[PDB]
Amino acid sequence: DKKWLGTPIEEMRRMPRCGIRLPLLRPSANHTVTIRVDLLRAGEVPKPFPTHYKDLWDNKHVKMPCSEQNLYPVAGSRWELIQTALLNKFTRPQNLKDAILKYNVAYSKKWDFTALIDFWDKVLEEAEAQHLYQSILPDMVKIALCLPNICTQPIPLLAAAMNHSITMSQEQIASLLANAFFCTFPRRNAKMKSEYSSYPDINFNRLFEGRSSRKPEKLKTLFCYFRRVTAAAPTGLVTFTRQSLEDFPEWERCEKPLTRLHVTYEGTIEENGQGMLQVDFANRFVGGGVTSAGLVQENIRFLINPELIISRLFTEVLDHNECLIITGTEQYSEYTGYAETYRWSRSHEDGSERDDWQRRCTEIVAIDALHFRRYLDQFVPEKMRRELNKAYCGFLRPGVSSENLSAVATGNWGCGAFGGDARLKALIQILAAAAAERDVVYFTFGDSELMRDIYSMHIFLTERKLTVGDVYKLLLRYYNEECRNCSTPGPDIKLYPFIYHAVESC
Repeated sequence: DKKWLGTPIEEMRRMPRCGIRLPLLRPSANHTVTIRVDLLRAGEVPKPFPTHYKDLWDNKHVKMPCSEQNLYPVAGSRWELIQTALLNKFTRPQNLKDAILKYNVAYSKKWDFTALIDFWDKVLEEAEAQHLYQSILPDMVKIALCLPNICTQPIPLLAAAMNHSITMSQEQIASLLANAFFCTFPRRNAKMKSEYSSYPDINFNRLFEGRSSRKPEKLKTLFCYFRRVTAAAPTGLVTFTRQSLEDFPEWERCEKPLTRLHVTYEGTIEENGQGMLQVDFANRFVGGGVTSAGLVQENIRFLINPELIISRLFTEVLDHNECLIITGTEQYSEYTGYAETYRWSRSHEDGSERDDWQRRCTEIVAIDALHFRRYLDQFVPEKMRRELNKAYCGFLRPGVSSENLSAVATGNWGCGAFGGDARLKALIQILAAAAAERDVVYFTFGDSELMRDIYSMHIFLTERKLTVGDVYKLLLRYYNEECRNCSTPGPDIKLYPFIYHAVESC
């Protein structure tokens, strides 16, 4: 054999059709909106609000490159220097390197551009290089330099413990990402910062370093985006929401029953999870190595939907009780392979419907698992509860009734780069989803035996009417009986065999 098991996928809930009616979009104390809501119309470019640039340069907002406070000790205006640097014609990759370093002189002997030079000179055909330097690069300069007329409203930092949303236009995101490419964001570079030390990288300089054979594929993927958004302005909106919860379940006491499961070894979250809450297997610094050498699940998703990358501008490192929810990002590329075999394949025409706020009906949640370096570490109760609460915060929507919640589209979260056990993490996600009253659609990414094993456990537990609490207590017993007093790397028997025996024996 079977390709999928459990509840047919046609029976699972999907957006927009399962959705609450959206309230009117408006700015408020916990929702920043950077466009004119009164003028938002389908197929029209949104108008920035306010009409003229307003600057804040403080510890609660993004420091914009176009700020009059963005100065260089010669005090000269760094925005003026940026403009003079980028409005030269490029015909050779050294021209672009020298331009970026004019306003980054402190890094002129630290940043490496080898991958940019190789991409331009040694990967691209002559016609492709000419298209890059005659069309794509100068169009990117012009949208970057229009920043003060496009991003007129200060952008607040989504700082630790904030429950806050920012809704901005795709056009505004494109201007900001072109600045990131040209490495213009101030105060976001020094390795010995206090300021932004708790925020991810945003400037793209690590994309230009070294000789990995995957750098040209990352660059192709990004230039597909940049070519598209500079050739024709995108018309929709994107919302970024930080969610930080205070109250978590007492898991042992939870009387909720398990919800429905569809599990399959074919397909992916991004192709087969249309209208479902899509999980991003995050680093606590959202996007992880997307701007450097990373190229597994999250990093690939951030390349093919590049509007995700701008979350790194304003999103502080996630604490154990937090997630980031992004609604409306558009898919611009397709890919083949994975990690060391990843290739850009072609431009993607996103056919997702838009909602009443002109957002693509695509909802992604970044939740970072723990990175385990010893197998048995993950069965410690404190660490199981940490994973349960993280997944719960990712899945829960306070205020929303369960019949208006789509299924979760997820898979082997924390079980590749982060070293977790997929049979344990799958059960953890099933318990968290049950506590949030959502069904689960689980992609095992080619592993047919894991598909069979998750299905078998789920239907065993469901047919015996075990609650979330009953299951969580079984996990505590596995730790006590097989892990705590263990003094070899691996326990004597595996989680699922333990569970079947414990239940069938009683």
